[PDB]
Amino acid sequence: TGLCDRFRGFYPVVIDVETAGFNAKTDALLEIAAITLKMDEQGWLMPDTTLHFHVEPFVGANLQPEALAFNGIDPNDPDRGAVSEYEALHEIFKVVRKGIKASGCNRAIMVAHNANFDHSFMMAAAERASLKRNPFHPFATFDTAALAGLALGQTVLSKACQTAGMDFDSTQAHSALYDTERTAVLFCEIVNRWKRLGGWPLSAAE
DNA sequence: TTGGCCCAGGGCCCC
Ligand SMILES: [Mg+2]
Ligand SMILES: [Mg+2]
Repeated sequence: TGLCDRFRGFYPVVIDVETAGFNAKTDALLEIAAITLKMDEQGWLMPDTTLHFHVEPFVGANLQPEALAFNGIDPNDPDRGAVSEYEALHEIFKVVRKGIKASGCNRAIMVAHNANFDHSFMMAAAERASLKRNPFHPFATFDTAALAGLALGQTVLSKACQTAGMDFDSTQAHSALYDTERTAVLFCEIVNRWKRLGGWPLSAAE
C-alpha cells in the first residue's frame, strides 16, 4: 500500500504552468507550481508539498498579448517576484528528487490537465537552463483530462472538479497556484474513488 | 462554482 507500489515506482507530481502562449519552444514560461503527493496509512492519496514560482521570460521569448489577456500576468511588473527558469526548476527538481528517495520511487511523472502542454513547457525550460538529472519522465504523463473522462465523463477542468463534488472558482481560475491545487485534489479523488470502489489493489475485488 | 474568445450565436476552455 506504499506510493512506490501504486504507479510502478513513478512518483506523481502535479504541475501547472502559465505561459505567454501555446508554443513551448518560443513562448515565455511565466509561472509554475508543483504539488507532490503522499499516501496515508489507510492508503489514500493526498497533497504533500506545494511549490510556486513566478518565472522570468527567457532571453528572446515571445509574449502573445492574447495569452497575457487570458492569464492576467504582467511580465514587466517589477513587483511580481520573478526568478529564473533555472531557479524555479532547480528548486522543484530538488524537492522532487527528495520525495522520490523518501518514498522509494525511482522516477517522477507529471500529473497535469491536458498534460502534454505543461510537460512540453517544463521540459523546454529545463533544456534551456541545462538542468541535469531531470527526475521527470521524458515522455510519459498522467493527464487528468483523460482520467476525468474515464472517472467522471468530463474533460474540462472546471466541470470535472464540479462533477467530482469539488469546489472550483472562476475568479480564481487561471492562476498557477489555484489551478495546481484543484488539479491535485481532482487526481487524488480519482485515485481514491477507484480504491473505494474496490478497483485497487488488483486483488481487492475477489 | 467561466467570461471571453474564435470559427449572430454556438461551442470551446491546456495559455
Ligand atoms: Mg491556469
Ligand atoms: Mg493549465
